[PDB]
Amino acid sequence: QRQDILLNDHWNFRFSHQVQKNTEVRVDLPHTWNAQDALSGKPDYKRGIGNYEKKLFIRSEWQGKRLFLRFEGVNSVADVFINNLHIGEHRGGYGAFIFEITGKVEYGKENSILVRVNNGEQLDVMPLVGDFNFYGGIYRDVHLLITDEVCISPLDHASPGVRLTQDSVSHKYARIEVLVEVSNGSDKAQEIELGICVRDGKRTVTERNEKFSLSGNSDMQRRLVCEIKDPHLWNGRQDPFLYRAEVTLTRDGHVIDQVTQPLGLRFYRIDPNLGFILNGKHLPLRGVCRHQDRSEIGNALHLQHHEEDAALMAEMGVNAVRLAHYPQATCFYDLMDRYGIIVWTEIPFVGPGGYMDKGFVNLPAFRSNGKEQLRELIRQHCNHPSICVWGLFNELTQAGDDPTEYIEELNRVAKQEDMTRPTTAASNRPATEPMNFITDAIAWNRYDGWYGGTPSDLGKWLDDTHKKYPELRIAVSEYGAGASIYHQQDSLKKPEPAGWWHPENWQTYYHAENWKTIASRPYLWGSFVWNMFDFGAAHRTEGDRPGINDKGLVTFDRKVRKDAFYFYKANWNKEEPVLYLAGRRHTVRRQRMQTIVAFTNQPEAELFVNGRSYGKANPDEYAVLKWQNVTLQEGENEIQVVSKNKELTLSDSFRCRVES
Amino acid sequence: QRQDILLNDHWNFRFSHQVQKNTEVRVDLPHTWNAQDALSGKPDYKRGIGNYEKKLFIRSEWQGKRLFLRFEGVNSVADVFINNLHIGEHRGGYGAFIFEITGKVEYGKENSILVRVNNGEQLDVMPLVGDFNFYGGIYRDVHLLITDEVCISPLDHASPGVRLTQDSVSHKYARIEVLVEVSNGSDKAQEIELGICVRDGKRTVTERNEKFSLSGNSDMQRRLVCEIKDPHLWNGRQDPFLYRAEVTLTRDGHVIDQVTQPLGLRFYRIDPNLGFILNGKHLPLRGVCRHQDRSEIGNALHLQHHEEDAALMAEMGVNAVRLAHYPQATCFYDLMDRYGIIVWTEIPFVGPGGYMDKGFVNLPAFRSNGKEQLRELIRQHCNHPSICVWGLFNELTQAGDDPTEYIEELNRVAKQEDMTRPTTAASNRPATEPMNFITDAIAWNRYDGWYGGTPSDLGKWLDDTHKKYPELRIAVSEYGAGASIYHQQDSLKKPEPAGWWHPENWQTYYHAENWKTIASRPYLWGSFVWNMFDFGAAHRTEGDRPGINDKGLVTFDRKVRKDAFYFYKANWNKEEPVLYLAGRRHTVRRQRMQTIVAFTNQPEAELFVNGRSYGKANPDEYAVLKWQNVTLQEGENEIQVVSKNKELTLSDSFRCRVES
Ligand SMILES: [Cl-]
Ligand SMILES: [Cl-]
Repeated sequence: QRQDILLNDHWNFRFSHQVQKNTEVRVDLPHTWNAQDALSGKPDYKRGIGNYEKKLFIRSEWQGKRLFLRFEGVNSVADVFINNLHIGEHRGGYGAFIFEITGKVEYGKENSILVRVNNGEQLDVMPLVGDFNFYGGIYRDVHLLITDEVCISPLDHASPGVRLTQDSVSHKYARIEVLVEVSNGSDKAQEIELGICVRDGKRTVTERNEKFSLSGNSDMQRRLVCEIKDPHLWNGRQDPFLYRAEVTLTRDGHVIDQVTQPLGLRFYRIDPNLGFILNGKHLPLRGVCRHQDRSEIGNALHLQHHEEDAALMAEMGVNAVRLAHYPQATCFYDLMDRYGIIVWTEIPFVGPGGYMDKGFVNLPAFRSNGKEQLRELIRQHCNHPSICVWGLFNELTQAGDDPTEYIEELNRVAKQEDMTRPTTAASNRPATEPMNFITDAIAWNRYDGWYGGTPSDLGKWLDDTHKKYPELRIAVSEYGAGASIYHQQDSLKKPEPAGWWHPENWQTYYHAENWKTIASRPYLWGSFVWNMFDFGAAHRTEGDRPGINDKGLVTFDRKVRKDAFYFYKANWNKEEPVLYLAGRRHTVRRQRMQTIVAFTNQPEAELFVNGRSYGKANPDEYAVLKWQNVTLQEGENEIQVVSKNKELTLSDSFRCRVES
Repeated sequence: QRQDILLNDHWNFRFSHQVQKNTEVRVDLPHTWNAQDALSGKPDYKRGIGNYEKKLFIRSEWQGKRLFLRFEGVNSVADVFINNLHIGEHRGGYGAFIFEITGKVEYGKENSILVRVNNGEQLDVMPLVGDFNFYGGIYRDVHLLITDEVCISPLDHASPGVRLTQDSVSHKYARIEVLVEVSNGSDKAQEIELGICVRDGKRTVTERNEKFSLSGNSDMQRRLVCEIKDPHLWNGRQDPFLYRAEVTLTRDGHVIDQVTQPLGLRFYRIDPNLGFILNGKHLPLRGVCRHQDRSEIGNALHLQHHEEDAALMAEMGVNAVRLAHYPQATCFYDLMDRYGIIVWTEIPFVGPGGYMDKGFVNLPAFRSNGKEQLRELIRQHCNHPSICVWGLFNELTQAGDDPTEYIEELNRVAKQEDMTRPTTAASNRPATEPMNFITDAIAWNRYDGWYGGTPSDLGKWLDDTHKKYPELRIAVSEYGAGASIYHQQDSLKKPEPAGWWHPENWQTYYHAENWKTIASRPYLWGSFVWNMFDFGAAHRTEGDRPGINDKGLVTFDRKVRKDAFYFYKANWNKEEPVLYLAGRRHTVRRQRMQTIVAFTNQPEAELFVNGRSYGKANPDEYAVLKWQNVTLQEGENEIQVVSKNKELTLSDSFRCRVES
């Protein structure tokens, strides 16, 4: 009944700095204008105003309906015009936002949609700093909504208008409360029927409907309640079961409007000594971090790109994700729902880390806008079963303008919006700083063995902190190491992090030792690898090219899994057979005697070097096969590893050459 | 006992516009400095001088041996220095070159190689213009060669020092004339023995040997003639058999130097009416072109990039390739040797096409340099069996400085170097121009149905040219149409080539019509798709991003095969099963009525639309399955095709949305 029309095709664009006429060029949404300058490594890429114009014919039959323009993302600040009259402004690059254009168009005519987008710097719109790209543009989809004059309202913070809250969840019973925004845009009072039907496919599981009166040009909220006995729980990747919940408005029979949403029922708690308990059973959060960009296109992502990023994490055995450092797309939360991957999602309250300036500036506009951004985050995505914590900052400092007061304010805003999920944060503060003690959970970013030290520093630090504050729920927000797939060398030696040489073997070593450190500590409720993918950061000058943070387990184009990916796949994915030699891309070696390493989830593998066996071996606790003192021969070599397990015979091999 | 040592590791690099004392950064060859600016679509990318400096310890134990630095490719003009003294210059960006440093180095001590590289514009070093990128730098490997003082010389145009000329080849008998460059670098005359041993695996097919004395500080060119009764012919992709031919130098019973080269025996001819005939059988040349670049790295390619490029053509059923527009890597020629893919390779005498300026400036240095580039091509790559024609130019114009005489000179030079291979060229000249009649075979670049006109124009023009000049050997050297994989619509509609809109469905239509035209004309000895892959051309402003020529059948990162790829693969690859729905990336459609099209090499296949069967169908002569008047649903559809040929059931499917 209700209509949702994609508006991405054929816009006109120009930069306000192109001040002459006839300078517009065709673009097609999604779109950023920084996919070339920023990705090329230019730190001063284009940050300012871009102008999108669309011609949209408003049909006559649409008069008497209600028309909305929903934007799923526009970085950073957007001003919307209909036939060149301002209708609204939205400040924030990552929440969806909406405007009703029912009273603003000429029915039966072409009309003009004009979106003036600014991604230039501000001190009053988070994020203010960050180790990533602030791609400017309409980089997510744009939709025309047409509904009945009486509808389930899409206007409240661009939420769906249906909000599904879970309490009393057990293996035996669950209670769901359903908050519905209903809007009467007619001049007449209406007697409507409101109904909720929760379904398993096409089988009704529960159902309640309600008749009530609503005056003209008025909206009110309705909160229905229903129950499910012996509910089918959403249980992570073991069984990511999903009800669909349909809320309908009815009038004289026949549906007049409909909204459907996912319902995944789960209970869980974060235990200071046991970690994360999902539906009564402990669950390691084997996590990675993910940014929303890609090679060549920046953050103008299409559906298939989200799907592919999800598939690669699923393949590696990921069961948790931190979506850094901002609200991300509905269809990615969808995929995490459907795969059973637990989600940490946060507002863009990002501090400087090792860089300059601040993530917090004590401006009324900044503080206020931040609260609206956190309110957008929760109201737009709270229905997703995969979301399990709400994150409030990444790497703020207490020096200069101190955000501790404001963070406490944000924490309270989160609880007003959602009591059912803990808050968390990603800190790089000494443990004594108050801001580590506000959120329900806390976590630190740690690079022991990359930005200085050795991996053993990590377990000591975490052990000490867990001892001094026994009630903290500690996790590793970030840990990782740079790696170019074209940087190879025989020996493990710690590269300079800020230089043009990130040899792949050190990333491998780093994650091996670090996962060992994490896996020995059950008090950590999760760990999150920085990062799943290389991602654009235009100011970086390191690795094999500028403009890239190269700590991904997979390359920026999603083409090449680095060695470390297969290390995590050996450990985390016990379903697909894995047998993978490390260092296949080290193809020109200077030593004759080497240490060979493979990763497997098989019980046993045997190494062969020019057909000459070097023995069977079993992986250690963390899936690592290792043969020291393997003599290669001058010139060409072939290195093959083989494993048999009943009918399952696996093989991996590569070639290489030794010079001197 | 000969030594070959890669020098790609850790060079110091700085531009000469960086004037200050410590501005050097680390690079690792292969290297270009235009990986970021040119591929970003900046038309004025850095064209000028950069400087590479390498410190090399010259072993004490190397005195008494000879030492060579061989560069496989430095774009454009190189100046090599040892210990900051000048030792030579090379003008040309695409041919190997070598410099002996035996007498320039201080033995037992650390020595410094400096390479000053210039890709700034010149009017006297082809190529002067071109629809592609002039990536500066040492973008190919650098080798230090260490040989006995008496050696098989690597000095003559950086050749291998062994030329295998096939002077008479048949199914019964083959004569091969071997020319070996020998050099006595010592100051005493020397009695050496020369050996050539032609092997099939470990088996000696023929051997030939001779003794002589050579004087000190002296070179001479030895010729040995070999026969092979009933030779095993390199027969393209049906049987790309390769003999190994190893050349040894011997002194007092011991081998002191060796160079091994590939030998594939074949005979062929180009018939004006019959096309290309390989070892007696007519072979249609199913061909594509290929530039030597790739996303993110530019032309600084590694071996795996070459290998993947070649696997992609092989998968598609390519059997011929035009390497445009310049001499390419030995590594890649070796792949075509092994795959059986016939190779057209050309010097970079490239004209302006639809752009400005000139391929040819009548300067004496331009002319002599061109002759040296053509000698480098033939002498370096002559041994590769896959190479079958030599190209002399691409889209020169007779207006202004007329190159026609100079082309006659070039043709003469080619024949001085190789009487076993015909010469060809790629013209955009009306057939009446004399420059179409110099080379033995000719070919035109035609874009009928992209740069104006319809595809059927192509056959009309071909047939007419064929009829007027019945002794010309005509091929189609380019034909193509751009496509973005992100640009989709419902109707076939000719886009504007220079505009920001290249819908994928036109390229599909274009190649299906032009293959039909080409496939019907046996007088075309070959046809070459422009292009196998999207490639860098900074000046370009079309498709979905600037700086890209998007006529590739496969995208610039080699991740996504466009629809047309599968059209060729269904026609050309008959060994792997193909069942491929066209249009899968057109996910949002505006019209419920559709024509569903699929490519297959299977006998028949059944279309299902939302489980509803639209009956079985058969491919056409060009492997196209088509179902007319297919009726889709509003909202989500699913489209699936199935083929069974027991024992083989194949399936392909995709999801789109209809939204009027
Ligand atoms: Cl801060
Ligand atoms: Cl010219």
